[PDB]
Amino acid sequence: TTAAPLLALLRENQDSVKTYALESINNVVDQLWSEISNELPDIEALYDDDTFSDREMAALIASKVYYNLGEYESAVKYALAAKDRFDIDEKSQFVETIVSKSIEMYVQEASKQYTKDEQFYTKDIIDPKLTSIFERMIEKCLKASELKLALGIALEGYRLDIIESALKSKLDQSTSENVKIINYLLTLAITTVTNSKFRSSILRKSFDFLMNMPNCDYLTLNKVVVNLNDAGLALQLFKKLKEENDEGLSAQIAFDLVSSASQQLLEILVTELTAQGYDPALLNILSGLPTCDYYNTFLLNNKNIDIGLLNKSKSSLDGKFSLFHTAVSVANGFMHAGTTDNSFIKANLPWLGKAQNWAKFTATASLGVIHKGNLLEGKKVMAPYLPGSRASSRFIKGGSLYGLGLIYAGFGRDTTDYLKNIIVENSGTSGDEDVDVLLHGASLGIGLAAMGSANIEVYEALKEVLYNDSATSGEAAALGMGLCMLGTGKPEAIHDMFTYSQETQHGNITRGLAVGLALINYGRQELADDLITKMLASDESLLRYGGAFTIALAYAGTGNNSAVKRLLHVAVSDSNDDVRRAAVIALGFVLLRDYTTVPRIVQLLSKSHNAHVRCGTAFALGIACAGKGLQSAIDVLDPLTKDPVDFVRQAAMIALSMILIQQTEKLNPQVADINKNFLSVITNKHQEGLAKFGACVAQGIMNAGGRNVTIQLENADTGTLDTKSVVGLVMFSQFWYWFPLAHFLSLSFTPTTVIGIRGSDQAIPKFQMNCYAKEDAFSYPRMKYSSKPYKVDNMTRILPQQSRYISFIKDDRFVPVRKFKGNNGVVVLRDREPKEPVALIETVRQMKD
Amino acid sequence: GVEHLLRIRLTNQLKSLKGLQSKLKDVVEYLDKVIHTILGKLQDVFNLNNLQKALTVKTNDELMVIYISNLVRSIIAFDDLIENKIQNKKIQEQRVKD
Amino acid sequence: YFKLKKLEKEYELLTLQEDYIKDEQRHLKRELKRAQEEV
Amino acid sequence: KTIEVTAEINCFMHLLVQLFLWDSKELEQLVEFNRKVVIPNLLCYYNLRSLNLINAKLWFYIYLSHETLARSSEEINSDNQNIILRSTMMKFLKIASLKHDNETKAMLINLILRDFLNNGEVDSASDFISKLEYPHTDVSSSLEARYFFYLSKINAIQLDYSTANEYIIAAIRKAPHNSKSLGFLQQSNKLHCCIQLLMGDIPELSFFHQSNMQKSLLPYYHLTKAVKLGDLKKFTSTITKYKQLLLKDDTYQLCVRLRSNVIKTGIRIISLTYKKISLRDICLKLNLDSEQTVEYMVSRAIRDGVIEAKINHEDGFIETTELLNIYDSEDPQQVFDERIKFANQLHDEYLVS
Amino acid sequence: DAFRLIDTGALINNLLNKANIQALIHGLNRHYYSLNIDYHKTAKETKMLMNLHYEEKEESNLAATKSMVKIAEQYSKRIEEEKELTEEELKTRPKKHLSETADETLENNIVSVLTA
Amino acid sequence: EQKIQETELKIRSKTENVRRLEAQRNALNDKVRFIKDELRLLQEPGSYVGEVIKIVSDKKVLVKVQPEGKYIVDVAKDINVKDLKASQRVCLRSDSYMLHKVLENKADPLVSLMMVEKVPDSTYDMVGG
Repeated sequence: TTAAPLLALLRENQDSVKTYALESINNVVDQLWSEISNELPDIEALYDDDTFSDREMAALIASKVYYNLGEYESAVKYALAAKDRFDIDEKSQFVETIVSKSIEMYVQEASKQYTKDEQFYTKDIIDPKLTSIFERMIEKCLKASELKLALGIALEGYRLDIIESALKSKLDQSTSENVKIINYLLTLAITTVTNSKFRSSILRKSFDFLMNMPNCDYLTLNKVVVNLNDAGLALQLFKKLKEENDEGLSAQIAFDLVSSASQQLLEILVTELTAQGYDPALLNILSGLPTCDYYNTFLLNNKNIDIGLLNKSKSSLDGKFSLFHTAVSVANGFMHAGTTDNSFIKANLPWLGKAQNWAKFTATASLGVIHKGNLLEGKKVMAPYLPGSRASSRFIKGGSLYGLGLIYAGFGRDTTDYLKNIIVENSGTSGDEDVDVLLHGASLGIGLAAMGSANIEVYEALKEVLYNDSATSGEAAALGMGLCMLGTGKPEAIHDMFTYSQETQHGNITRGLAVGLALINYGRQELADDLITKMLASDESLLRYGGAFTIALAYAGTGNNSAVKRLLHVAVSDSNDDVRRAAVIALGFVLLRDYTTVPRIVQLLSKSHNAHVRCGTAFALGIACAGKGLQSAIDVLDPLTKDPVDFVRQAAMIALSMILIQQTEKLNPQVADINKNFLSVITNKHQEGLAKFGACVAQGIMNAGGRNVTIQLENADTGTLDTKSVVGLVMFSQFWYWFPLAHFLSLSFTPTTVIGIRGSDQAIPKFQMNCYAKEDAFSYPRMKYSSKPYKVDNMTRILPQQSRYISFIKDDRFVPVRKFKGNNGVVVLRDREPKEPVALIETVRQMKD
Repeated sequence: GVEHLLRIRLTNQLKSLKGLQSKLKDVVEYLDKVIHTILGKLQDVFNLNNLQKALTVKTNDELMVIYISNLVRSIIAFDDLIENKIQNKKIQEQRVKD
Repeated sequence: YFKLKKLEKEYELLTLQEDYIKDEQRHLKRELKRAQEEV
Repeated sequence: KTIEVTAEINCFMHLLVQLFLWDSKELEQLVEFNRKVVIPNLLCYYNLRSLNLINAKLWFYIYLSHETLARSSEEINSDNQNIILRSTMMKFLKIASLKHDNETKAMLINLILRDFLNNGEVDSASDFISKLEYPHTDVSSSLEARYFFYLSKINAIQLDYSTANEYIIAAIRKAPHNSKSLGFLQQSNKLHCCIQLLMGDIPELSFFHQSNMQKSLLPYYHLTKAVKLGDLKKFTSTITKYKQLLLKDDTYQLCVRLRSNVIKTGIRIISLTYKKISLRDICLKLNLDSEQTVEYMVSRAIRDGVIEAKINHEDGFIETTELLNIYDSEDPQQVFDERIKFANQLHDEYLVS
Repeated sequence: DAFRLIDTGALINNLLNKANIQALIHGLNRHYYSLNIDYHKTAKETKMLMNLHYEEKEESNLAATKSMVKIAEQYSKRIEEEKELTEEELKTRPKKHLSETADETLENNIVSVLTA
Repeated sequence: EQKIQETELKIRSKTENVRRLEAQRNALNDKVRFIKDELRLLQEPGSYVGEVIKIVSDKKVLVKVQPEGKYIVDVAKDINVKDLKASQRVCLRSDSYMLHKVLENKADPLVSLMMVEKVPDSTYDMVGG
């Protein structure tokens, strides 16, 4: 129609006319808004005037008019200003949209205002009118009593004080409800908020809020202490564990903390235990001995290892390149990992007599992979072969120390010192390549043992090997300073290292200091930004390669957009063949948590020009999709496996195997072909040395640890990060001048195990367990929805998929005290009748005491 | 061997600007210290993209012609485009029969 | 509200992937020209 | 339950289509029931998906019979019915999205725009023009043609001949679906014929012979001849006889607007010519047009841009240039700029398909 | 090429193992093997090649001017190229050429416009 | 509530952008790769043409090459001995001396003024009566 009548009266210019035209105007603004728009100047003028009487109604109309144009922020200013005639406990479709826009606006001011001062929130200092709406929106959702909607908003508008109050008031112990809400908010804050300063604040508070309830969920409480990685958080927790003291629970908690936590963290945790005088039990756990021994006991019984596969593999190839000899020494170690059996190597000795220097060192270092899992029988086995004792070459004696450093990583306290005495000794001797190979293992070992704490004593020792400038040994020392100082480096250490790359004129020392520089910034995030630039600002190829690993490591875990943009950007815009391959490798580490997304980012790149790029995407998937069995990862890796370019075949074969470890025929139809393929390649002569290296080691992955391990970059037992594993794979992924360095895969094996542990017998039941996943769609390889009733036993192969449907039997002779929890990792029992065994076994810590 | 080792208007204008600018600075200095033809062809000659103005008359006629040539090329790209649309159209059609 | 956060991560990753494809095609047009000169 | 609610919606739509002229007896008698099915927020209730199983063309047919003072029969004299309906369609637009759900969006703007053209103003029109512009890949061939048909009428009033000329030509393209071989085609055709006359002249009716009835064709021939001869007397008579058509279209203004073009065309036909031009010869030509205003009409001509010439009235002779020679007037440059747009715009859409 | 002879106690100590190269070294003691070709050069060289390869900048102005002079002929041949081009597409009903043929013509006009 | 719906649109939009770009990306990518293969081929000394004189049952063949003298060469494993025959013309690598394809058989009286004329155009009506 027309609004021209209504507007005519507005121009008459008195109080009555203003009010009548206003109350008319409110009703049909929306349809006739066009006509009214021209009088919007009078309306705004009436706004901040009061020569009339219509102000709050004028602001109201103006909001409606602005709205219909498509100026939402403009309307929002006036909707607020309408004041008493605008209410958010009254909704129309109109109301919904400008409240939505008012929050956005509030979000914008809050992002800026947090960065500026991190207690902006402790007062109003932002627009009062906005703040008012904001508190009231929070109240609305919460009166209706759905707490996920209210908490979502409070996050978004970057203020902490609302989060605290909101949750607090509705914690009414039900107990089921308090626990579940808090567990949701924890998961949320980690995965979706990389505003690192904000995220920590929410984590420390959500921890104290759960802790204060009389009922807690102790699994969730461990997550958050690992993440913030504080001894101080640990201490508060444990004194709370003193008040409700149970030996079963307190023991479980220590079996969790020892694996996940860092070396230094572990160290202050023994100190605080010693000084609190609470449990001498727990301090032994904190030394790591119990968990590793329990796995040994498991791997010895459930091993399925075959030397006939290694035999077949060796006879399938022909020697003519020392790369094959490495391949089978290494596939053997991996296969026979943890089972303490050297069996193959014991069987075949004439080929050993052939082997070059590096190949000898590797053969020796294979014992280390097998004998990991013993921190007291680890040292013992290697004693007849050390420097000063028997051997047959000094390369063999050098690999003895490399293999010791493999094992005793994660509790290198003794071994670092022990190795240091060998470093200082052999710095004089460099006259023979026999000593360079000895001092080369020596440097690897020490770097590996001293990881996660940072001892400057080791750094200063490995550095004088650089000044003496020995060609093999300088590569191990350089990489070794990076391993030792990981995530705990000096700023000074960065600067000294950085200058020395430039100084060094041996290719290997230059290569090792590049990679060396990437490691030392692990977990820094934005704090590494200064060094990223510096590595890329060096116009050396080695240093630009080295820069890419530095983002992957620093920004690891939960992904960060800025970090992916920079890496993809180098990958596209740099044409250097090392550089493009390293920046693709690097995406997989960032993206370990969000692994679904990696086949799409790398989709393109896998079918993109230049083989180094294609190589880099194989690795990306291999690291990122390891253990999950992502169907999308495998589909991308299939073409690449029979690619012309030999090292592309190789890396795809390594990659396939890491994802599909402990996944079988029937579960996946595709793996039979894959295993066939691995085998066929060794046997044909038409493949080249690099392709068969890929193939041999790939068999070795699938069949690793007697078929009972998976490869993961975290624990299942807390579901929180595991450092060692991440670090292992980045050294593993490179082999190009790094022909012996395969061995770093020992640190990435995690056993796939659900075993029960008696609380006071420390033994494993053998009993029948129930399961609903279909067994015989699980099989013994080589040599789908479920709810159907089924059975499994104890001390048999628990697969990833299986673990979810298993349940402890409750009613023989034990109580399982906190029960099973729908993920891998042990659960401590506390016994009804320890004094008769059900069908226990003796563990290996009771074979060597 | 050189090539194996190793494997616009504005840049030239900026150089031009810097020379003139330097030349002025020199001339000021030179008067001060002291208390033809090349400079004289470097001012009037260019006063009238500047030179290219006078030429523009002739350029324009040929400029239509070379524009028409680019237009035929655009049509040609459309023609090639239509085939791509059909290729997609065929695939869809076969997938529906099946 | 929680949901949106999940979805924003997928959107962002994708957005970068799209810009990166655009850039790659640029290096290829360049590569083509260079390769014709070499042949 | 879910399946049953979707079914419920299909049954109301279906019922609503049936009770019209299309598939049932006379639309007016039936109107009240058709209106009961719309009205008490069952249309609202439909929001399972977007409106595209009921269409603007349909909402148009029910509402026009309800109210237009010629089918209603001055049933009421208020646009009370349309005001609620326009508001409700406006209310839909807010919650409508544009990016992937503009099936409902274009249809609602079509219904609202239509009502302004039926009875409203050319002032408020501007906002509705800007809102309208949304992809033309989402709406049917039938629906695209109607959207263009209304847009083109609106553009004519503002005197944007050119824009309407493009939309109309695109509108009536092919016929994979009906209302581009029916009555709707004839309505489009009349409006196209008018827009070309407005630009200058229409001198082709080849297409129109076959897609319009004889009754239309005669008035098309009479107009084109009047305008081509330049003769005002024939043109005026053409309006006079086909008064019923000009009224029918609801746009007697066209007659007023076109008549000015005819007198302008007459002055043009005999160009500028020789370097001095005799008064008498031009006077003769202007005498035809209007014969007691020779000097005024020629003055009006120059200011207007019909002609450009230079006059002395102390000699009473006319001086001119005669230009038939087309030197550059930014004319290559213009070609290039246009082509870069033409290639990119075309190029992107073709590539998506 | 670069080749050197083999040495014992080095190229077996460094790079089943290598049976082949092991019987080769206990045997002949010396035999040809190929050494890799690489380059190394400083940044100083690299910068100040690419301002030679002044001649290039001043040469670039001169070239633009003389190109506009020759354009009379270069015009006429693209006119011909196009006539062939269109005829070709007819006969088929080639397409590839035409596209390459279209791209090239676009590049040349961009250049013709830049000149003037 | 409005905000969640808007995020869902922008995703749907983005994927179509990915689909379009991906399709073009492939076309260019192929072209570089095509050109590289072509370059490997454009480095060659050519293949010599020869005539198989006779095949030996021990996997030699006796060839008279037209480029050179007469040679004993090693039969290819890409072709079988029943493709080869006496007086076959073959293409054999100058690189590897492997008979890679077979052309056609040759002769010499057929170009010494003896000749074939298939289906003649003479009829009995031609010189009729």
